[PDB]
Amino acid sequence: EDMPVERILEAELAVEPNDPVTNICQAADKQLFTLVEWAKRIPHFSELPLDDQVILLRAGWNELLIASFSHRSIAVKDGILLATGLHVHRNSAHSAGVGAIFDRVLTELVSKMRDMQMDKTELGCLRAIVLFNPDSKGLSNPAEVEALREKVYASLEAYCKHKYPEQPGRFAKLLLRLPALRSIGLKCLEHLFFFKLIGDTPIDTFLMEMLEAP
Amino acid sequence: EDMPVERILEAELAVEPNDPVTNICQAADKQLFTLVEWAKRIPHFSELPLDDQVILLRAGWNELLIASFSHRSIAVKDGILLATGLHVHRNSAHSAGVGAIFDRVLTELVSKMRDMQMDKTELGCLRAIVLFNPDSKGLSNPAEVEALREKVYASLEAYCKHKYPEQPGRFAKLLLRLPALRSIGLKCLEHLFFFKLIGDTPIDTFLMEMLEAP
Amino acid sequence: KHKILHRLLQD
Amino acid sequence: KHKILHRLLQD
Ligand SMILES: CCC1=C(CCC(C)C)/C(=C/C(C)CCCC(C)CC(=O)O)CCC1
Ligand SMILES: CCC1=C(CCC(C)C)/C(=C/C(C)CCCC(C)CC(=O)O)CCC1
Repeated sequence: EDMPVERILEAELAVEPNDPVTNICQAADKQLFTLVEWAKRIPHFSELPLDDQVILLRAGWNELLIASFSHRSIAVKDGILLATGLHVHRNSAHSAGVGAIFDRVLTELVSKMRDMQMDKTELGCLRAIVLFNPDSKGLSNPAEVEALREKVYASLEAYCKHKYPEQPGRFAKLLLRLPALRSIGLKCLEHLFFFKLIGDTPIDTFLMEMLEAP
Repeated sequence: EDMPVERILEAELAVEPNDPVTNICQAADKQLFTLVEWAKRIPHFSELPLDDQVILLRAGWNELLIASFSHRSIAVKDGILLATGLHVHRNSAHSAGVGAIFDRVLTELVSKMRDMQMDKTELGCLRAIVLFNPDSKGLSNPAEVEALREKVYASLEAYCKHKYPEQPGRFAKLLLRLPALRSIGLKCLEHLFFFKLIGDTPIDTFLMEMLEAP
Repeated sequence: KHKILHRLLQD
Repeated sequence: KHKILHRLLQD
């Protein structure tokens, strides 16, 4: 009841016009600020209590950020395009020791988004569905968050079926990337925790704050 | 093109008519055999090359087994009903040291399946969609597996909309438990690997074989 | 806890 | 590798 795909697309278009791992971390810290402004632009997000806004962003920042640069890298050959305006080629990631996860991002995400020509509007929604995760621990009123999530995927199914009539199974195909994203998101965090432990790899204040407890 | 929800329901009805953790492992080993017979009953699964049948079961056995006993525990108060015919109450799991994951299963899975009265047919399909994971490494023809997955969720959306007209968003609600399942599945395996390392907790041959490489 | 995040959200 | 699983599937 008041979750138009138009406002969602606007949040998306408004936020985005030497050790590959270090460059990746610098970019993630950078994107963390933008993600806050993005969320604020998502209908009804700001009306939730500040504590739930914090929970939702702390719970999904990683998947949210992985979906973005994946879709951003759709035109790239074998690598992702970082927000810092830097490209990380498959081989670069391989010789830095993170080839496995990088390959999972190329195969399970970038490639699939490309094969189905996922559009910016569809992305925005998938990210909005991820933001509104009713399963986040701590939520003061999870049912409310579940309501928002339902309005989002209702508008998405509406956008689909109407924009891609020839494709009756497009709605599901889009939601079915969510298990992959969650999986790749958990693996990426593990790496982030290891890098922190190791002591190498500079980690900026906002990215560091995300690795705090809980 | 030939993936009737009826055959799926039949696979489901055909397979299922002191240390809580040890009892849980005994049950999992038990269910691993049944899961093989279940898969065989899923349309077109058996027509795939033996190597892809192995990959698919090794890749999803955990989520597949977690969905089953979760839905089986829908009527239980605060605990799950194991296939060995044994109940594991929330407190029992808590005093064994695995309360966190157990709580995530009760909240993110059992509870949700109960709130929406998910039926055996709907379960069968969600498990069939999980079985047919095109993202599994090693697949000789992933596109083929992707085809099967699309036929399954097409029949499911058909079953829904037709069996629950009043609920236009039921199809999505069902697929949206998949990210949770994948997440809880990864956490459960970590525990299984730790139990193995520790040396305590008896682990039977079939469950042990699942923890092999890759 | 979560200093930065809170500040960015209030603004 | 995967002895048990293979046997159960062939049968
Ligand atoms: C190499 C593992 C790793 C990743 C995933 C890198 C991915 C490109 C495979 C990380 C993922 C996150 C959460 C950061 C992503 C933010 C970026 C790159 C921002 C952007 O450029 O859009 C950070 C911690 C280390
Ligand atoms: C306690 C963590 C753990 C779990 C999850 C237990 C769950 C009930 C919270 C495990 C999950 C799996 C994959 C086994 C499930 C099989 C069962 C219980 C079979 C059944 O009874 O249906 C096994 C390894 C250890």
